[PDB]
Order: sequence, then C-alpha cells, then structure tokens
Amino acid sequence: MAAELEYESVLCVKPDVSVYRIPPRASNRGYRASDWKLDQPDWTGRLRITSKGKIAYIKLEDKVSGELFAQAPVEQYPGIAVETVTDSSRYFVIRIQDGTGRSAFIGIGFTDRGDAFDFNVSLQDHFKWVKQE
Repeated sequence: MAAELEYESVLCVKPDVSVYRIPPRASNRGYRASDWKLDQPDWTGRLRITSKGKIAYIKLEDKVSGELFAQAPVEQYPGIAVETVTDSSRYFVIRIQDGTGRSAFIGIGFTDRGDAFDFNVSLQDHFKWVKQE
C-alpha cells in the first residue's frame, strides 16, 4: 500500500495551511508579533517538506492544483529560525536555512489554534522521535 522501504525523510504535508510573507530582515533574535502585526501578507495553500537522502527541501503550492508553484531547498543541517508570539497573540512563525547563510522567514497560522496545532505537531512527529517513528 505504501510501506516497503524506510528512508531518511520527514514526509510532512498539509493541504490546508496559511502562511505570511515578510521581508527577510532581523536585527535581533526575539520576535515581537504583538507589536509586529500582519494581515496583508498571508497567502493560503498547501505546504509540505521532504528529504531525498543527504539533503532536504520544502515544497509548497496547493492541495487542489494551484498554479505558480514554488519551494525552499534546505541543506539539512542549519536547522533553525523558529519562534512564536513573544507577547502572546494568536499565531506562529517558521523559517529555514541552507549552507549557513541563506534563510527565509515566514509566518504560519490558521483561523484556529486547534488545527494549527495538529499541523505543526505533525511535522515534528516525523522529524524528532517522541510519539512514534
């Protein structure tokens, strides 16, 4: 049906997810959403991540069909740049890096925390081992 050979790949996906777009800038470490705010840059579509073997790459588009299509390749090493609302608001942000110099910052959230949780916790389940393999 699908299980035949195991490999190093998270296999994270999500047909229903929302993400924000903000200039790749940062003069510090601690974010400030409560003061940053954002209601314009926030496209909706499908987001997922995977890894061939020695490296990884995140693919995004639309679970339905989309159009443009894009992705963000990762070196599968400089894993970092992930945080949430320092002052507590109602969303979260995630970023990635590759080669130790190229990293993109974007926000991820949903009209509800319950759903946005299952999605986030899903990508992790595949990454680090805790609840399953």
